[PDB]
Amino acid sequence: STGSATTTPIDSLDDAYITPVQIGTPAQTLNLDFDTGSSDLWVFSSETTASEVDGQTIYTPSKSTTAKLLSGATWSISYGDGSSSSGDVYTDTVSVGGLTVTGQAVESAKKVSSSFTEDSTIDGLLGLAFSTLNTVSPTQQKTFFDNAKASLDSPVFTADLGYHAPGTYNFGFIDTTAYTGSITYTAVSTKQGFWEWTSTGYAVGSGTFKSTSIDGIADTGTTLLYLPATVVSAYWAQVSGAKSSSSVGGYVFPCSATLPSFTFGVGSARIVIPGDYIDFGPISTGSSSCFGGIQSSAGIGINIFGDVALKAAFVVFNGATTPTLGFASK
Ligand SMILES: NCc1ccc(C(F)(F)F)cc1
Ligand SMILES: NCc1ccc(C(F)(F)F)cc1
Repeated sequence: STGSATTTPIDSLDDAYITPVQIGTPAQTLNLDFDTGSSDLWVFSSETTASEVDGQTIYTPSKSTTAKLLSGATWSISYGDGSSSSGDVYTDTVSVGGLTVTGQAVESAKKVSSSFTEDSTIDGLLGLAFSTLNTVSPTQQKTFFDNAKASLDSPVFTADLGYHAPGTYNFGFIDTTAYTGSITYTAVSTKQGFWEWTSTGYAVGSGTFKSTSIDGIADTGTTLLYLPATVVSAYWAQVSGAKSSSSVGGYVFPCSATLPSFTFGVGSARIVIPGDYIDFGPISTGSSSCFGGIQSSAGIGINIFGDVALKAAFVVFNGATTPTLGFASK
């Protein structure tokens, strides 16, 4: 079987992408943030503290004839940005673009951090990293992808995120009309539970390509591109007036500047991020200082190929027994 669903940016800056997901019987449709950097499927629900819900669509397990409470199970997650949520666990039927999994663990939020409350357009997250990172206790639960794997035509899913435009998540098949040229596959390490791979280098604008190994993770759940300080300094040095601002929390640049492209290596192939993808607009309304889409990973501890990088490519997440990542231009 296969599944295909349209994913849509939540705002004008592509800060995140939401994808409709059907949960329960009869279907309750929630718009979830597909996150290859985490492994929990959690949703706003009728159990969430009322003061922490502000416009989100909630999952109501008592109205689903297929929902079953997972006795004694709890979950608690903390994301790298400081966000967090926690609650109890149900099992229920979950469908993505025609692809149905029965008995999927649906984690019901009882408490969410402020960053989720203020994001009225995200009803929850659908984790697509490896199941070893799932936070359900005392019995760890499997991801949607892991549960669907055996029934998929091919054990893959693909991410085709749009620039200021809708895109597609496909499960079980590779749309050969969605990309140009060939797909270049590269090795994945699962030792940390992430889709972790090694980029072969980078170039700034039309500059020389620098061959250097950059270990990082492919994370649809992170907005920006987080790279080592040496790389990020080399990029912003080519932008007149750009500087690192401690008060803002990263590199900013004059909004009137034109940004150079950024190239990263995948084996012998090259993925080019257009300069416009790196512009994330004024730091505050009316400001002439703009926030950069490439930032340092020094404070994070890991390099993150977030949406800024992934939306420049067609990305294959190959969940075979030896997993690999595929990148193609589009
Ligand atoms: N998108 C989920 C996520 C959040 C944080 C991290 C970090 F920062 F710990 F690497 C990775 C993945
Ligand atoms: N990396 C996972 C993640 C995704 C979205 C959010 C936000 F923006 F909704 F708070 C936080 C953390």
